[PDB]
Amino acid sequence: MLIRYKKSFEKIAMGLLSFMPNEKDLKQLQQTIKDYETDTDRQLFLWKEDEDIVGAIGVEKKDSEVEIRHISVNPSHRHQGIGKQMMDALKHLFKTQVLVPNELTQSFFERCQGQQD
Ligand SMILES: CC(C)(COP(=O)(O)OP(=O)(O)OC[C@H]1O[C@@H](n2cnc3c(N)ncnc32)[C@H](O)[C@@H]1OP(=O)(O)O)[C@@H](O)C(=O)NCCC(=O)NCCS
Ligand code: NA
Repeated sequence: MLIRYKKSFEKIAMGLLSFMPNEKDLKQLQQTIKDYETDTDRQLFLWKEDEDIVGAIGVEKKDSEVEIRHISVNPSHRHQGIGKQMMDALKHLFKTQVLVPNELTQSFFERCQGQQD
């Protein structure tokens, strides 16, 4: 299930975001979360599997498009389709807009975009 980010989950959200190649230290991560909390165009979501929070997906709303800026799955919960599940849910949630990657999420985005349903 795709849930909205909440401050209760700041620790785990920072845990998951750290697996992104552009997030290399605690200060960078703290700034990213602050940016998600305070910029209205930037929205962070988390993925729940039963109780455990194991995925994070972060976007920027940009008129007709929604740009995926961060995507991460807890290493232990990878290779189970969660990463795609998250993007698919986000496509459903932002159905009025065009979902697009930035340079950092392009490769996994295209991999998923190339699949059959
Ligand atoms: C990308 C990521 C979110 C995928 O999570 P996942 O839950 O394993 O995704 P899915 O199960 O839907 O798909 C897994 C497949 O995606 C592909 N894939 C994984 N990482 C990829 C990447 N960086 N670029 C392109 N394709 C990728 C692989 O083919 C993989 O197949 P395998 O499981 O047989 O090796 C995860 O690897 C991750 O958290 N990476 C660290 C953060 C990151 O680099 N994000 C940017 C992605 S461009
Ligand atoms: Na925000």
